[PDB]
Order: sequence, then C-alpha cells, then structure tokens
Amino acid sequence: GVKVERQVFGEATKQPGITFIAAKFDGILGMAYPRISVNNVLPVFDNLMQQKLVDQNIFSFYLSRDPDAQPGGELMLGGTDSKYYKGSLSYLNVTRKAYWQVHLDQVEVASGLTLCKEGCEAIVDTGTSLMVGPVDEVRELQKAIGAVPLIQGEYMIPCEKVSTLPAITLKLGGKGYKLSPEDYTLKVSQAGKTLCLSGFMGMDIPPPSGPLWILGDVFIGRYYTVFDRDNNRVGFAEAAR
Amino acid sequence: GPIPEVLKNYMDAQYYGEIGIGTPPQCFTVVFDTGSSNLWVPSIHCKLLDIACWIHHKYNSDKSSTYVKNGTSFDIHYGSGSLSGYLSQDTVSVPCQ
Ligand SMILES: *[C@@H]1O[C@H](CO)[C@@H](O[C@@H]2O[C@H](CO)[C@@H](O[C@@H]3O[C@H](CO)[C@@H](O)[C@H](O)[C@@H]3O)[C@H](O)[C@H]2NC(C)=O)[C@H](O)[C@H]1NC(C)=O
Ligand SMILES: CC(C)[C@@H]1NC(=O)C[C@H](O)[C@H](Cc2ccccc2)NC(=O)CCCCCCCCCCCNC1=O
Ligand SMILES: *[C@@H]1O[C@H](CO)[C@@H](O[C@@H]2O[C@H](CO)[C@@H](O)[C@H](O)[C@H]2NC(C)=O)[C@H](O)[C@H]1NC(C)=O
Ligand SMILES: O=[P-]([O-])[O-]
Repeated sequence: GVKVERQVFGEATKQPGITFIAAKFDGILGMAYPRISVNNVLPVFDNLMQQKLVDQNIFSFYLSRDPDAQPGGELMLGGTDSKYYKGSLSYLNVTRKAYWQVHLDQVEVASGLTLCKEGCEAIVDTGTSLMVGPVDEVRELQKAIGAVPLIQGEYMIPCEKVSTLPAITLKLGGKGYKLSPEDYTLKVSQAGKTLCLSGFMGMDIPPPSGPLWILGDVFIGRYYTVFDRDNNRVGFAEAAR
Repeated sequence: GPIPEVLKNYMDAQYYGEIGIGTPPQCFTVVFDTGSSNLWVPSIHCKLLDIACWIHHKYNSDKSSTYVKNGTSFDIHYGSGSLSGYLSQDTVSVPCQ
C-alpha cells in the first residue's frame, strides 16, 4: 500500500436529498485535475506525485461488467495491470485539463444515425455509471434503438429486444470503439422485477464547461482505461472478456 | 512499485474501494472519481438531519494521532447531489490495510 501524508479532505456534515442514503460507499475520492478542486485543495493523486510515492504518475481502471464477478474492479495506482486487458493501449491527448476531457470524433449507431457529427468534447468519468450526451441527440439515439423514456433523461428497453439492437461505435483518435447491446445496456432489479436500462442518459451540461458527452462506466467497463498525468493523456485497451 | 486497489461492483452502477484515514487508519469505502477532485468522508460531527450519516462510516479526528485541524467550510455540488462540511488534514492509506 501507500500512505499519502498531509492530505486535506472534507468531513461531511450535511448531505441533503437522497443521493448518499442508500449508496454502498461512504465517500468520494476525486482523481481529476486540481483546476476543479473545491476550495483549491490539493488532490490525493497530486499529493501522491509530490511525495514521489509512485515511479509513473499514471493510474488505471478495470471495471467488471458482470455485476456478480469477483473482483468487481481494480484501480492500479502508478501503473497498468495486464491481467485485465488484451492488446496494446491507444492514447488521446487531454484537451482541457480540468476533467479528464478528450475530443470525441463521432458517435455512430450501426443502423445509420450519426451523433456528434463534426466532433465534440467528452470527459472520461469513472464516477458516472452511464454514458451521457446532450438531451436532443440522446433522444434520437434512443428512438433509433427502440428505447422508451423512464425519468430524468433515462430510458428502458424491453429485455427480450436487447440481443437484436444495433451496435454503437464511438470514434476516438480516429479509431472505432464498439459497444455491443450487451455492453450498452444494464440489468436493473427492484422488488423482484428485472428490467433493462439503456446505458445512454440525456443531460445538457451548460457552458462554459459544456456541452460534454460522458464516457462513464459503460465505456470504461469494455475499455480498460489509463489516466496519465506525466503526459496528459488517456489510454484505452480492450478489457478482459 | 504500482499499488493495486481492488474494487467492489454493486449492480454495475457503483464501484468502490477501501481507504484509510488517520493513525491508526479508520476505514471508509469511496468512489475513485475521475470526474471530481476532492476527497471527503462523513464526519462523526455530522448533523442529526443527515440521514445518510446514520448508516455510513464516520471519521473521528479525536482517535487519530496524525490529524491536523483546518476547519474551513466547504460545499460541493455534483450532478447527482450535494454536500457540505469542513476541511481537515490527515494521512490517507490506500488500501486501508
Ligand atoms: C499530444 O500532446 C503532446 C504533449 O503536449 C504533444 O507533443 C508535442 O508535439 C510537438 C510537435 O507538434 C513537439 O514539438 C517540438 O518541441 C521541441 C521542444 O522540446 C522543439 O525543439 C521543436 O521545435 C518542436 O516544437 C513537442 O515537443 C511534443 N512534446 C512531447 C512531450 O513529445 C503531441 O503533439 C500531442 N498530440 C497531438 C495528436 O496533438
Ligand atoms: C467537479 C465536481 C464538483 C462535480 N463532478 C461531478 O458531478 C461528476 C462526478 O463524476 C460525480 C461523482 C459522484 C459519484 C457518486 C455520487 C455522487 C457524485 N458524478 C455524478 O454526479 C454523476 C452525474 C454527473 C453528470 C455530469 C456533471 C455535470 C456538472 C455538474 C456540476 C458541476 N460539478 C461537477 O462537475
Ligand atoms: C486549510 O487547508 C488549506 C490547503 O488546502 C490551507 O491553504 C494552504 O496553506 C499553506 C500555508 O500554510 C500554503 O502553502 C498553501 O499554498 C495553501 N493553499 C491554498 C490553496 O490556499 C489553509 O491554510 C488551511 N487553513 C487552515 C485555517 O488551517
Ligand atoms: O456489497 P457490500 O459493500 O455490502
């Protein structure tokens, strides 16, 4: 393990609404750039780098997409873990050093609909479960695959239709990253019932930060992800499957 | 060399691992979030109104020999919700043990 000394952090005393009540986790450890740290607090990984506690100033995520798999995932601080990806890493430069933001070339539904047609900006966010895009573009995507609205920009798809949905491909750095219907849909359970959630959510993020697509856990699950602060880049490789 | 931090997966919607804060380490589960830049955990001094705090682990600065007071107020607004509290300083262990 590692011990990061002299880390400034928040002691939470109010948590309004319901977000944190049924959450499995106690808190959040942010790993983006210092530019978006509240109160300009030096982040954990920044403190780790200044204390020379790793040789390579990179960190990497494997996220399992079988909800019952053990292990559930792995964060590797200061390296990559070959156990969890196949083939070579492909890299994209960070475009605004605040979130882990990169340029997205396009989003293509196999049946023909193209979103983000002339390129757009996206962030790579382990802390968002779903893919996120602009409300109007996501609405079009969902109509293309036959999903129907649930609430707050989420959509559902009949589980028996999933296997015949089209693939969706994101183009990043001129290479295609395919998501199968199994990759971009999730099982959800409440009160003994199973439904299939569309893994794209519509949300408009206003300027000046937005608009932004979000490559969430849906994407990072399929594509093992490396976050590199030495070279200000993001790397992707096909995760173990 | 590199440090592995194993994560749990709840329902393909929450991924979280164990960290320590303090000496000796007090363990907490956290999301390792590439979409934000602050670390926080619940305080033992959380308000009685904070229902989430009732059923999560709470940090007690009195039990840590490396705690250094700060006390500055903070408020963080995420896409999914918000929180507030005060800042403190301590040693963070990854993993907890
Ligand atoms: C992605 O980001 C990296 C790092 O910012 C970019 O690398 C940089 O590329 C330029 C060429 O366009 C390099 O230029 C040269 O710099 C030296 C000074 O060291 C100078 O002598 C030359 O006249 C020239 O300007 C720069 O060194 C290079 N940096 C590194 C670390 O290799 C890269 O171009 C970006 N990739 C894309 C696709 O934009
Ligand atoms: C920098 C920080 C202050 C903050 N960062 C996040 O909200 C993203 C984080 O990845 C956050 C982490 C989190 C995980 C679990 C429980 C609560 C929060 N994810 C979400 O809340 C999910 C939805 C995000 C939608 C895009 C954000 C759109 C902008 C929101 C307003 C400005 N606030 C931010 O950008
Ligand atoms: C609370 O913590 C912040 C840091 O997160 C402290 O501010 C830093 O303090 C030292 C001086 O002691 C400076 O070298 C840093 O440059 C400061 N950074 C920033 C961004 O302000 C602050 O002093 C602390 N406050 C209290 C009351 O303890
Ligand atoms: O799944 P466990 O963190 O309750």
